[PDB]
Amino acid sequence: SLEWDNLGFSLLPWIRTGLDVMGFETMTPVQASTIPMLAGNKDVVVDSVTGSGKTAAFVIPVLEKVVKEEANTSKFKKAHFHSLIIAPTRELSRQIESVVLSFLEHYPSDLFPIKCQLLVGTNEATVRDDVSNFLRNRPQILIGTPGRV
RNA sequence: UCCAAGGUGAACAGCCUCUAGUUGAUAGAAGAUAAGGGAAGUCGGUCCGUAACUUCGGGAUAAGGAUUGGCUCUAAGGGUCGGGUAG
Repeated sequence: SLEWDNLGFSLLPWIRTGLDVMGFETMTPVQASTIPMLAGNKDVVVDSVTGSGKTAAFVIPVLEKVVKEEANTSKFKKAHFHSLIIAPTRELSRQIESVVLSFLEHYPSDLFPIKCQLLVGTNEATVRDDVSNFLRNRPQILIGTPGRV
């Protein structure tokens, strides 16, 4: 069908709003076959061509799992995180973080926020600055390259 | 019943010596080989000449007499400072 409305688990309204504002006009086969299972107690091994909605295909289930496991609540502890994302290069991880930020643009207010932090090797921030703002801001998503993470 | 040196042997062994003990035992004099035959007998016969190898650590980074510079991505690689022309 490739329609967002007739998916198995009825995606969250703000994720749907973000998708509609971004568009895509539909859901790709990768996003149609991965999102229902990656949020449904199944590990996922996905091979797909470049630029086929893969990034959103693994970003939407991440946010769904974050909301599902009550990660965006006062009960969540300090110095803890929920989800990790790893990429082999710094630019790819920064691009993934930009996609996540674009999705979280339409996150509603009046609720405990969901944030992300990028951990890449940079000359503008030591690892101790990363630890300091991780403690202060308390994100639930970490995105970075293997060395700095 | 206790203690127990060294060197050769380079096969327990045997041989020689260091420390330590002996000179004790009546005294003096004056098995091996074989020519020829070969059981005819009797009851009974380790060291000289080659070649490859070969021990311990530390080392990382393709080498180690030469002109050393040596892959892609990926935490850190001592600290600090410093940017023009005009009003």
